[PDB]
Amino acid sequence: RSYPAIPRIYAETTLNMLLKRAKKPRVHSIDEYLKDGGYQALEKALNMSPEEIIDWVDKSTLRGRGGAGFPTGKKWKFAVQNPGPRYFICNADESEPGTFKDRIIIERDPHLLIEGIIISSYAIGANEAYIYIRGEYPAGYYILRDAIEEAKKKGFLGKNILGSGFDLEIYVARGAGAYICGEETALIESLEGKRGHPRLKPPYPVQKGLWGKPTVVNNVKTIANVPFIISMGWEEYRYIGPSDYAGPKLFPVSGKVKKPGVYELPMNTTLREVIFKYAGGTLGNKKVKAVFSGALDCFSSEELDIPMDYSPLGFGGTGTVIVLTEEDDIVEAALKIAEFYEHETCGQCTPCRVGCYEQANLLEKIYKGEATEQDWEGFDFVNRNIQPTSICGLGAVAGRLIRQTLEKFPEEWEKYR
Amino acid sequence: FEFPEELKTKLQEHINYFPKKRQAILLCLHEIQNYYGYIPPESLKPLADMLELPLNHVEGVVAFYDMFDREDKAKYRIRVCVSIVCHLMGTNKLLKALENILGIKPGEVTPDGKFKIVPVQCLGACSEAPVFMVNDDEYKFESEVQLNEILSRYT
Ligand SMILES: Cc1cc2nc3c(=O)[nH]c(=O)nc-3n(C[C@H](O)[C@H](O)[C@H](O)COP(=O)(O)O)c2cc1C
Ligand code: SF4
Ligand code: FES
Ligand SMILES: [Cl-]
Ligand code: NA
Ligand code: NA
Ligand code: NA
Ligand code: NA
Ligand code: NA
Repeated sequence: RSYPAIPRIYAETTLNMLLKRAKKPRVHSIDEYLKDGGYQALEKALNMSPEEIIDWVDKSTLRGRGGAGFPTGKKWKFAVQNPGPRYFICNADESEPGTFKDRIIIERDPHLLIEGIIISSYAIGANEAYIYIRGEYPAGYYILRDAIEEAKKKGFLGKNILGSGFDLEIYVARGAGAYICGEETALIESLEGKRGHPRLKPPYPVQKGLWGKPTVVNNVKTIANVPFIISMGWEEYRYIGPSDYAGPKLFPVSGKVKKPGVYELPMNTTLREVIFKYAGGTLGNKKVKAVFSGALDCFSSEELDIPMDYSPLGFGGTGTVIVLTEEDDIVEAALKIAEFYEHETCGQCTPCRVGCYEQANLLEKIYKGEATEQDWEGFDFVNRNIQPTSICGLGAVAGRLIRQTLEKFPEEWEKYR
Repeated sequence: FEFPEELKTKLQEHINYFPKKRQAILLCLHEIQNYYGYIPPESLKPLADMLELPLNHVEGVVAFYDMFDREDKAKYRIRVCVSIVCHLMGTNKLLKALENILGIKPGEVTPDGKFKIVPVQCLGACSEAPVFMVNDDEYKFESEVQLNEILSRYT
């Protein structure tokens, strides 16, 4: 079974949960999964009522791993309060710069994800589930299709799964190059065969979603926790890591570190610990200048001792850690972030459309040294006016990292003016 | 304009796969580019029909998704990431090696219509930066000698 070639992303874990198998860079098929006790949580769950599963996932304190951190149990409860049919969607668009964690669970432990989807679908009474995977992940698509066929041959999918009365089919859909299709509402739009335009909220997907029906969209990693919760029980799971943010957390570390890769760690872990204790310190032992929290935030070297949690003075985001050392031009890097937002705005909202283009256009001029004084004052203006009238989060944050970079590295910007 | 039957089969298969048939528009478009080495403009009228969809809907979809190309036919698309992480780790070294080897820059096809360099945003492999794909296969760039061996696999 040949799949397309994949770089072997390094992976390390201290909890031995989501990365139990995925820390080795190869496809774990169903036989090997069954030997580690795979699909036994499914069997367990099918002898409990859907309600009981909702309650367990709620009591676990599992929060979403796609960014918002919304309680998964509450989201499921909201959806079941609305009459069916109901749909279950696995968000695998992972297109944010610096994020490569979801792909390793998909390419290495697909049956962990499939097992979670089946349990979760049964909890919300969904008989149709979708995995929406970005189109630049062709290998993960083909691996998922083969794994679904395996689970079906073993009686984990189809009609009347293991004599339970539950029917489930999992459809695998692909993207075609659009970061915005990771926003849950634009994903549903893409799933409907349309352009990936975010819908206005409310309504939220749990009331009106796919074909207007109650729809739960969950991230790959949120779903991958569900088998563990069923297997260990809610009380045991909730004691993992910090109380405020329980469970295994996945940190994608890239840039100027010696051991770039995915790390499974508790969230009480510090930013310095991630870089130095786990990721092998900086490359060449150069001093750290800044950490880019994906394309969302910019932390300086005077903020390395912060908990990697969702707290006041926390790191937040999706815990994405891109390291920049002393020799790296952060206005050259700021331009790179600008250019991301320029290529990814869907265009619906005027300030986002125009502001994302103009931020990148002008910063290029500033970088190349051909910006007039009016180009400078306009850059500043455009940067603080991408947000207005926007109906999704991309507009809200397109100027954010860059604004922090102006506030935290003024000396480096003055060099360009 | 009609598709070869070889190709119509695959498209019917995608269209039967999902519950409603219009959900298969991206898989049909992927399959057409795969087969022709681009999306021919003349291909979109018969696709729209199989999907029971108006032409201008399909036009807006092709235009929205960045993987699809209607300008240039190319056997092997070399997708080169230009986002923050790969920039830091040597996108410019990769593009230079590509220029030395293939004689082309981003957005150009080779004169034999074999390779097109396509600048793309983050490819979700940033730990192995700088990253590039050759159609579905994906790699880290280490050096020009290494790149040259990889490209020599694609005949
Ligand atoms: C522009 C944008 C991109 C997003 N990309 C992703 C993504 O790649 N994956 C993801 O799970 N959530 C992404 N989200 C968040 C989703 O809309 C949604 O909150 C999430 O899929 C819910 O699942 P969760 O409860 O498991 O976190 C994105 C949001 C925005 C505004
Ligand atoms: S804020 Fe930007 S990306 Fe979001 S819907 Fe509006 S135009 Fe599209
Ligand atoms: S920045 Fe190039 S793959 Fe992520
Ligand atoms: Cl959101
Ligand atoms: Na077996
Ligand atoms: Na399948
Ligand atoms: Na994308
Ligand atoms: Na990729
Ligand atoms: Na290497």
